[PDB]
Amino acid sequence: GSRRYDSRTTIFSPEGRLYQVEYALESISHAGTAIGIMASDGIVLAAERKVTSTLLEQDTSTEKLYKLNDKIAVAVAGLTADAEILINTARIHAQNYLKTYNEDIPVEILVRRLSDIKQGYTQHGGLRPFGVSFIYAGYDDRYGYQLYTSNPSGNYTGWKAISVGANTSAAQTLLQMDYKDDMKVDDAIELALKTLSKTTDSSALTYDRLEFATIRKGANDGEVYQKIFKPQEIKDILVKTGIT
Amino acid sequence: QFNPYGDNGGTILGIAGEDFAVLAGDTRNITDYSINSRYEPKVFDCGDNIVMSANGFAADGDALVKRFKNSVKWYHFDHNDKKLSINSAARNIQHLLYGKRFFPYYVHTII
Amino acid sequence: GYDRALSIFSPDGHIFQVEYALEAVKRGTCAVGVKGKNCVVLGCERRSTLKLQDTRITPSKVSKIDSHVVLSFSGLNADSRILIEKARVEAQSHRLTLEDPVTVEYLTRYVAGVQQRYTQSGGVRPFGVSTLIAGFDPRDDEPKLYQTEPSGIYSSWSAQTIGRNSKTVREFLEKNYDRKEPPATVEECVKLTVRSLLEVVQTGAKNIEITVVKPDSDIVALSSEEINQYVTQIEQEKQE
Amino acid sequence: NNYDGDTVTFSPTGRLFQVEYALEAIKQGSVTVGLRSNTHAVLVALKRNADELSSYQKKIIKCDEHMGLSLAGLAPDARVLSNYLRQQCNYSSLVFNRKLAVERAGHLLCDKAQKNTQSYGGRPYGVGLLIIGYDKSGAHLLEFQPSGNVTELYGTAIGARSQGAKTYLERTLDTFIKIDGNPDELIKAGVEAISQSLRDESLTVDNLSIAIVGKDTPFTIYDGEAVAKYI
Amino acid sequence: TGYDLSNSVFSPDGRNFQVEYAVKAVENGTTSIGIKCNDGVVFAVEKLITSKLLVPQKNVKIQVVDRHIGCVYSGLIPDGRHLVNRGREEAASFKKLYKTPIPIPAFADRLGQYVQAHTLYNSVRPFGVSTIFGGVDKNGAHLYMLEPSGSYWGYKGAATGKGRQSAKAELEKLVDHHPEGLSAREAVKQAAKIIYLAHEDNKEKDFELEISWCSLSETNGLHKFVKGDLLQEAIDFAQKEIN
Amino acid sequence: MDIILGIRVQDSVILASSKAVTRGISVLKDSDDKTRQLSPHTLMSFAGEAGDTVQFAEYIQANIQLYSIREDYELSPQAVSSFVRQELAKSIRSRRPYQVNVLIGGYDKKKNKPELYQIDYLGTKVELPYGAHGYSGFYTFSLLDHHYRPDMTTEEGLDLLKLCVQELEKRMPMDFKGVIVKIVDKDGIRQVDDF
Amino acid sequence: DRGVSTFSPEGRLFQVEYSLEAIKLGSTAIGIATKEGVVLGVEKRATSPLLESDSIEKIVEIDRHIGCAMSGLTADARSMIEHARTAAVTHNLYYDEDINVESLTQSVCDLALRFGELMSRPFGVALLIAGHDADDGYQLFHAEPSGTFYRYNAKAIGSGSEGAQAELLNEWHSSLTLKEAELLVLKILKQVMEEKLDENNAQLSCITKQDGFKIYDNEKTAELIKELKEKEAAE
Amino acid sequence: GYDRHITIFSPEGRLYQVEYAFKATNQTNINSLAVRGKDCTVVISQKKVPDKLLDPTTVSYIFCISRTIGMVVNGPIPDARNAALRAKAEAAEFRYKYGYDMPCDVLAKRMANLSQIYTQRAYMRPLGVILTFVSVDEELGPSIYKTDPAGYYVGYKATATGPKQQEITTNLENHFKKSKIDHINEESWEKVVEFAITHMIDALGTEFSKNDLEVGVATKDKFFTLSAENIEERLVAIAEQ
Amino acid sequence: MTDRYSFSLTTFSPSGKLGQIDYALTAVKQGVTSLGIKATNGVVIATEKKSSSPLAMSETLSKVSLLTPDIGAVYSGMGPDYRVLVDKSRKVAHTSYKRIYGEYPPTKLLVSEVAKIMQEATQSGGVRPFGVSLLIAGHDEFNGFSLYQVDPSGSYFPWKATAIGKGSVAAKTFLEKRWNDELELEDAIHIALLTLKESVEGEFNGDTIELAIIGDENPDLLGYTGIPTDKGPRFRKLTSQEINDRLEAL
Ligand SMILES: [Mg+2]
Ligand SMILES: [Mg+2]
Repeated sequence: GSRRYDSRTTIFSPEGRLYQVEYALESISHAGTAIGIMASDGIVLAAERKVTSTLLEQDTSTEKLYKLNDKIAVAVAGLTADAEILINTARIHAQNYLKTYNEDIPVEILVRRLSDIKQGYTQHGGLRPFGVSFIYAGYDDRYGYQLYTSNPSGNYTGWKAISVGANTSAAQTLLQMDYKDDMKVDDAIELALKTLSKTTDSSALTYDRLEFATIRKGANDGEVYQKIFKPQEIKDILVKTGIT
Repeated sequence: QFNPYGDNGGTILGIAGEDFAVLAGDTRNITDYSINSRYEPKVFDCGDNIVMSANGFAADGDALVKRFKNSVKWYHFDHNDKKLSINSAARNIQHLLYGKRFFPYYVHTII
Repeated sequence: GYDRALSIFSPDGHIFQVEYALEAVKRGTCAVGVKGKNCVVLGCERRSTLKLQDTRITPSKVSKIDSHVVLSFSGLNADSRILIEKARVEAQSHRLTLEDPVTVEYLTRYVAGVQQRYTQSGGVRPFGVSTLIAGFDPRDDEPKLYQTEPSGIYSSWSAQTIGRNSKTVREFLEKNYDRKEPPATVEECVKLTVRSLLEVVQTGAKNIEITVVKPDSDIVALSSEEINQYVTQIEQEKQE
Repeated sequence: NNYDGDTVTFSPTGRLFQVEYALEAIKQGSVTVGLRSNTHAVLVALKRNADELSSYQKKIIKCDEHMGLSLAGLAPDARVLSNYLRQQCNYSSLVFNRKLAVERAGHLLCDKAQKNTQSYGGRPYGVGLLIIGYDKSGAHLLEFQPSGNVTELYGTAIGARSQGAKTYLERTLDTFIKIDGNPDELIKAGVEAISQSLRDESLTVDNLSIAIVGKDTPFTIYDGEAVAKYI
Repeated sequence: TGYDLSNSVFSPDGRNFQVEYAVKAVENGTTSIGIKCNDGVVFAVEKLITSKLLVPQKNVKIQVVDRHIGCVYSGLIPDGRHLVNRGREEAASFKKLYKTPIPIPAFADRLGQYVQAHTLYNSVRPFGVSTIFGGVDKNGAHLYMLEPSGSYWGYKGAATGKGRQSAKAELEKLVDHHPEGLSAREAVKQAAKIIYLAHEDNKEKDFELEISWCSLSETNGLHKFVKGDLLQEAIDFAQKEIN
Repeated sequence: MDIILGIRVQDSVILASSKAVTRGISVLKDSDDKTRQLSPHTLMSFAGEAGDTVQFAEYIQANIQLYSIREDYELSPQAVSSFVRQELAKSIRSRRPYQVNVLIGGYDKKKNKPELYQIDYLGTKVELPYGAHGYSGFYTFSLLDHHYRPDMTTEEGLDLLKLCVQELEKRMPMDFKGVIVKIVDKDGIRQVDDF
Repeated sequence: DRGVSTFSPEGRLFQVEYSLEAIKLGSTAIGIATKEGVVLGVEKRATSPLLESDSIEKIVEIDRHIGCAMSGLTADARSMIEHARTAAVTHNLYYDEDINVESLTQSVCDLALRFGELMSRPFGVALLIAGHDADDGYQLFHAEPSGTFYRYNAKAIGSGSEGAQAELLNEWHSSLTLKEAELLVLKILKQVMEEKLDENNAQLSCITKQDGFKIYDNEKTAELIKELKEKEAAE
Repeated sequence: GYDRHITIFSPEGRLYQVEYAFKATNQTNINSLAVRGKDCTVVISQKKVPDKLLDPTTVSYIFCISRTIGMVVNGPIPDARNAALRAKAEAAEFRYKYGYDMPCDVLAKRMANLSQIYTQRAYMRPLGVILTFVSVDEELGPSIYKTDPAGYYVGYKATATGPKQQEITTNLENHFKKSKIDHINEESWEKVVEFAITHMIDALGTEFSKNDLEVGVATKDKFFTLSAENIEERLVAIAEQ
Repeated sequence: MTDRYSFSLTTFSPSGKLGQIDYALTAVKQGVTSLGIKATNGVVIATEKKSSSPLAMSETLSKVSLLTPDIGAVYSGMGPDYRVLVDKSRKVAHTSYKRIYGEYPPTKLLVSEVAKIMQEATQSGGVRPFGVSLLIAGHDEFNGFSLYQVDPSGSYFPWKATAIGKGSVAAKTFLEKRWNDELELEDAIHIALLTLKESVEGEFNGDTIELAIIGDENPDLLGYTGIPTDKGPRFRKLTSQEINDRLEAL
C-alpha cells in the first residue's frame, strides 16, 4: 500500500541521531544570522534579512523578529512559514496562562512548551520536523532578563549571548571575546551590530538588511518596554556606532 | 407512557436436603386478571446438574436463563469442559444481574 | 493516524531502533550515581564548549520528581523532558490514590514501563535516554539507586554510570567501591563521585554538577565553590 | 518475487503469493483425515509433539453439539476461526432456535477468510480446516483453505503427506460411504486412510486423535486410552 | 518501471497493470456463460471434478440476488462471493427505500461502481473475477457481464473463463441462426451444448454442469436452478450435438 | 460541611473551620479537619456537599504540588486563587458540578503580605479582610464590621475570632462541635491546638 | 522494506521467527514438574558486579497457584505478566474459584499474534508457566511469542537450552521427589552457566498445592547448592 | 523514481500521473464534438459496437446528469460512470440546498475541484476521463464547459475531444473565422444537429450510418438523447444537401 | 480505502533542501507572467490571458479574483491549484474574521491565512505543496494600500512592486527603473502595461490581457443606497475597452 512512499521522519540512524533533525539544522545554517545579547538592564535582538531587494517594502516587513507578548520576543532562523505556526501557538499559550493564573507567563515555561511541541514531531506522527531555530528574549520577576534558544530537536538552553543561522561559529567566537557580565544595554547594541558586520556574507551591513529590537526597563520604574526598531532608527544606530 | 415491565405472577420454591435438592414452581402464567397459560414451564435444567428459575417479569426471566445457559456452554469451551460448580454458577449469575444494575431484570432468581 | 512499526526485529533477533537509541545514550554527557551508607550522590558532566551559557536558567541535568526522589540521564535532552513530566504526574497521582509517596522502585518501574511501551507501539520511536533514579522510600533510611534504559529493562545498583566514557568511570567504580564498606558519610560519598568524574571530565569547574540526597526529603544541589573544594583536595592527595 | 511483499498485489500471471505462502504452512502441518457415511461423519488426526518431554498438540476443536473441525498449519489461526464458528453456531440457536447448517458454516468461513486476502495491513490465515457435522440434511464434510475456497466432500485429507490418505479414500469411496449405523467401522476406515500418510512414525495412544458426529451422536473427541481400541 | 507493483497507478501509456493482472486470474478460471432469451435469461457454468470425492450437486456456484437476479463468475471464487454479498446489500437497500425490487440496469451499476472503487486506491486490490448476471424486471430481460476494471455492458450472450473463445464463437452462431428470438427452453439446451463445446479447451479433467434461469413465462420472473428431468434433457441434447 | 471563617490581620491569615460531620440524625465525627495545605504558605478550607468537598480539595492540592515540583517555585496566593476559581467556573457548567465553597489563606512572600480569598461554588471570587461561607456570615460579618482593624496582631485576630465562635455557639441551631484554627504567615502554616 | 505480518515462502511469519532468535540470546530458565510440585529456576546474569543482583526479577508470581519464569527481552514480559495477573484475579471474581493453569496460559498466548500495522511487533520473550489446579494437578507450560504453548514434564529455555534439554531428557522420571527436582535444576544450571553458580547469580522457586508459589531465600538456596556438591562428591 | 507513481512534483515541477491520466482518456478511440445554436446545445459522439454479442442500446458515453444538464465523456467507461454518478448526486444536492437548478458551469467547476483534489492528495488517483457538460442555462444561454484530469475547466463556443480532436478543432476554427459569431445561427435544434454531423463528416473524412453516432440535445428546461430513428431522419436531411 | 498516507511527502534532504517546495517553485517559474505595482492612491495587478484553445471563451476563465470588496488576487503556476485557494481564501475571510468582528479582514491578515493554508500542504500527511505563487493586493482603513507575494512554502513578503513567473527576472529589473513613491494609479497602470508587453510575444490588447485595481470606493458597484457609511468595493476589474483606451496612450 502506502508504506512504499513513507520516508520515516522519526527514526534513529545507526549512530543514534535523528536524520530529519540533522537535515533541518543544515537548512537553518544557511538562514540569516540572528544574535541575542543579555545585559543587566536589558536585552538586544539583532537579525540579518536574507539578501533583500530594493523593491521590498521594509517598514511593513517582518521576517526575523516577532512579539509573543508584552514581555517576550523571538528572533527566527529558518523557514518563516514554519515559524509563524509555532509563534501563534506560543501567543495562545501565553494568553491561556494569563487567563488561568492572572499573571504573565514566566519565560522558561513558554520556552519549554514550544520546545516540547518541536520534540513531539521528532518522536511520533511521521511528519517532517519544523525547520526553525528560535532565540527567545524576555523578562519576568523571577529571573529578570533571559535569553534562550530552541532548535528542531526541541532542545533548549539559556545564554548570556548566543547566535543562530549562518556563521554561528564565527559569531560565537566574537561574542565570547568581547562579552562581559557588567555590560550595559548600549554596549550590547554595539557588540551585536559589530558581530554581524564581521560575520556577514554581504558586501557591507546597511539599515535595509537588518531587523533590530530591545527589551528595556526604560520607562517609569519597574516596568518593561519592547521596542521594534523602524528602518530609520536602525539607520541612526548604524551611524552612531560608526558602522556606516 | 411506555412501561418496560410487567408482572406474570407465579411462585417458586427451592429446598435442600442432605444429598439432593429440589426446585419447584407453578406452571400458570398471568397478566392482570387473565390467564395466559395453564402450562408454561418456569424451572429449567441448565446443564452440569444445575436447575434454575427466574420468577416475576417473564420476559426478563427468560432472557436471564438464556444468558446463563449460554454461560455454561462457554465455560465448557473456555475451560476444557470443566463442570461448573454451584458456587461458581451463583457468582456468575450475580454479575449477569448486577450488569443491569441501572435497568434491572425484574426477577427473583433461585438455583 | 500514523501507525508504522518502526521498532521491529531483524534476522539476528535484534531490534535496531532500540539499539540505535542506545547509541544516542553513549553520545550523551556522562552521569554517575553512588550510594553511601545514608545518602545517594548524583554527579553529571557538563560539556566544555558551552561558555557564554547562563547557568541561572539553563536546564539542570538532575530533576526532582518528588521531594524525596531525583532523576538524571544521558541521551537526548528533549526526550528526557517527556519522561520527567510523566514521572512527576505519576508521583502526584500515587499520593492522591494511595495516600503515600512513591517508592524509588515503583517510580523506576513506571518510567521503564513507559520506555518499553515506546519500543512496541506503532508510529513512535524509542526514547534516546537512560536514567539514574535515586532517593529514599517514605520512612526508610536505606538509600536507593536504579538504572533504566531505552529497552525498558531496569535494575538496582550500588553505584553506576551512563553516557560517554562510562566504560572508563565504571572501571574506576568497580575497583574503588567496596560493597562490604560503602562510603560512610556525605563528604566521603561526594568525594568518590567527583574522583570518578575527574577520570573523564577536563576541569573541576562548571564541568561538574553534584546533587546530594539524604533521608526524609532532604535534597540539595552543591555550588561551584563547594564542588571546587573537593577537586582541590583530590589533586594534592595524588602527589607521591 | 517482486510481487510477494503483501496480500494486496497480483503477480503478472494473476497469482497471490502471500496467499500461496499461507497455503505452504498447511503443507508443513501434521496430517489429518476426514470422511463420512450417510449416518456419521468422522475426523482423524495425527498429533505432533515438540520432543519426548512435551505434550502432543491437539488438532480437533468442537464448535457445537452437531459440528466440529480439525486443523493443519498455524494453530492460533484455527483458534480464531473456530471461535468465530462457535459464535455463528451460537447466534443461530439463540436468535432463530436453529442449528447452523454445515454448508452455511462453510460460506461464513469463506467470506471471513476472503476479507484478509484483499486488504492492506492484513495477512491471510495460515491454517487449513476440515469441518464435519450432522444437520437437517444429514452428515457433511467440508475442506477449508485460507484462500477462501471451501469444498464439500465425501472424504479428504490435508497436511504433510496427505496425498497417500487422499489417494486411498479415492479408491475406497464406494465402500466407506455405505458404513451406515456402525460408528466403529467408519473410524477404522479413517485410521486406515491416515496410515497411508505415515512414514517412519506409527500410531500410538497419545499420538492419535479421533472425532465423530452423527444421527444420535453429539460431536465428541477421543484421545489417549480411549483410542487404544483402534491402534 | 515498477508501474505495475501498486494498484491505481497509471503507466506512461495510461494503463492500470494490476487490473490487467487481475484479468489473468479470470482467464485462469472455469468457463461460465449467459444467454438472453425472449422473456428471460439463462446461466451455465463448468464445474471441474477435481476428484471423485467431491459430492455431486453440492458445490453450487451460481448465486441468487434478491428473488429475480442470478449471478455467475469465473476466477477467484471467494472474490465472487464477496461481490454477490455486496450486491445483496445493494438490492435490499434499494427495495427498502423504493419498495420495488431493484431493476437490472440499476443493479448492474451498483456492482460496477463497487468494482470500480477497487481500482482507485493502492490499499486494495482489484477483483479477480468477471461476473455474468441478469434477470427479469418491469422492462423485460437483461444480461450483463462485468470485468475487473468495473467495465460492464449489456449482452445478447456472454462468456468468460478459460473456454471463453470457443463459447463466444458458439454464441455468435446462436445469434445468427435465431435472429427473431430464442425461447427460454431452447436457451437452456443451448447453454448445456456450449459448455460442453467449451470444455474441450479444458479436456484434462471431466466436469459437472450447472444451469439456472429467470423467465417470465417459465419461472414467473424468479431465479431458479435447472434440476432433475429438465437438466437431464439438456445434458442429452449437449451429448448428441458434440458427436 | 458547615462553618468556615477567615480573617486577614497585619501579618497573617487566620482560618477557623468547624469540626462536626453530621449525617441525618447522628454526629459521626467531632474532630474533622476541613482544610488542605496547597503549598507551604497557602491553606484552603472548604464546605459544601459531601464527598465533593474533599475530592475537590485534594484534586486542587495535587495540581499545586505538581506545579511546585515542575517549576521549583511556589505560586503566589493570587495565582492559586485564580486557578481554583477557574476550576469552579469550569465545574458549574459540567454534567455534575462540584458543590464546594472555599476560603484560601496565603502569605505572599514576594509582597510580604497576608491575603484572604473567598470563592463560592459558582466561581465567584473576592479578596476580603474577613470572610465566611453559608449561614455563619449572617452572624459574624456584623461583629467583624464593628471590631476589625487592618493593623491588628495575630493575638488580636484570635480574640476577635473567639467573639465570632461565641456568637455562633449562642445563636446557631446546630452543634458544629467547635473549630480547628490555623494561622498562615511568613514561617508557613501552624495549628492553634488550644481553642 | 516489507509488512510486519508477511509470510515467508516456507509459510512462516518473519517477525515471529526473528523473535525466536532474540530468545536464544536470553539467560537460562529451567522448569521441572513432579507429583510433589513444580520447580522453577533461572540464571540471573548480572552484567556488572556493581549491579545488586536481588533486583533481577526473572521469576514472578501470577497468582497463589501459578508462577512464571522468563527468558529473552525481559522488559517485554511485564505487560504479559500484568495481563496474566488480571486474568487470574478477574476469573476468581467472576467464578469464586481458582482459574486452571492451561486457561491462564491460553489467555497469555492470545496476546502473542495481536501485532501489525494492536502492538507493533511480537513479544521477544518466552515464558515458563508453572502451577497447580484440581483437575490436572501440577503443570508446566512453555508459552512462546508464536502463540503456541506446549505442556512439558521438564523444559529449558534461553541460551543454554540445547544442552540443558538433552540433560533433562535423561534425568526426568515420573517419580522424582521435589527435593530431587530442586537439585536437578541446580545441577543443570551449574553445567550451562558461564560463571560459577552461587546463591546470588541463580534463583530457585516452586509451586506446591499446600503452600502455593514461593521464591526461595538466598540462604535456603545456598544450603541446596552445598547439598548438591556433596552428592556429586560421593561417587 | 517513485515521483512518477503518486501525485507529487517531479524535479521539473510536473505531475506525471496527471499526464498519464490524460493518455487513458483516448483509450476508447471515440471522438466527440459540441456546438451551440441560438436556443440549444448539441453534442455528438461516435458509437462503436465491434462485438456482435453486445446489446448496442447499452453502449453509450452520453449521460443525462439532470433535467437540464447533459454530459459526454471521453475515456474508459468505469471512470466515466463514476464521474456521472457523482455529478448526478452533486446536481441534486445543489437543487435541494439552494432552491434552484445547478448551472452547467457551476457543476463543471465543482467536478473540476474534485479532480484538483485527486492531483494533490496521494491516496486518490485521477480519473482518466474528460467531461463535456452542456445545457441551455437560464442566465447564460447555450453552454459548453469541459473538465479534465488536471482539474482544469473553461467555457467553449464549440469543442472537440478524442484522438482525432485536432482535425475537428481546426475545421470548427475555420468556420467561426468565416461567420464571425459565437454560435450556429439557427432556430431549430434539428438543423444544429445537422451542422454538427456535417462538420464531423467533413473533418474526419468518414460517412456515418444511424448506428455510428449518438446525439445529445439541450434545450430550455430539458436535455435529451436521440434514438437511432431520430438520427436517421437527420442523416436523410443531410443527404438531400 | 482510508487515506493511509498519514506521513509527510515533503521532507528535508541531506543538504537541507525541501525538495517538493523547490519543485513547486519550478512549476511557478514555468507559469505565465503576472505582476503587481503599488501607487500612492491604489494598487494594480495584471497578467496575460494565455488561452488554451481559440474555441475556448477566455472571459469564462478569470486569473484575477476578488477575495473581499477591497482585496484581489492573481497567480503564476498551476491554475486549478489557484482556483481552490481562492475558494478557501474567500471562505476563511468569513469564518475566521467577518463572522467574529463584523467586518472584512485587513490585507496582511487575509494573506496570513492563505499563507497558513499553503504551509500546511507542506507538512501535513499525504499531500503535495500548492504549485502557485500569489500576488494579493488590497486596502484597509488603518494600513492603507498593500501588495503581498505568497509562495508555495507559505512565506509572504510585502512589495512596492514585483513580478512572478516566466519573465519575472527581466520584469523586476524593468520595474526597478520605473518605480518611485510618487506614482499615481494611472502611472502605475501604464507601467504595468509596458512591463507586461515585454513578456507577451503574441497579440496584446483588452482581450488577451487581464488587469485589476484596488483604488477608490465604487458606490455604483455597491447594489444599494441609504447607508451613507457603506461606500462600495475598492476592487475593480478593468474592462477590455478600458485596457484598449490605455494601450493607445502607450
Ligand atoms: Mg464569593
Ligand atoms: Mg492523487
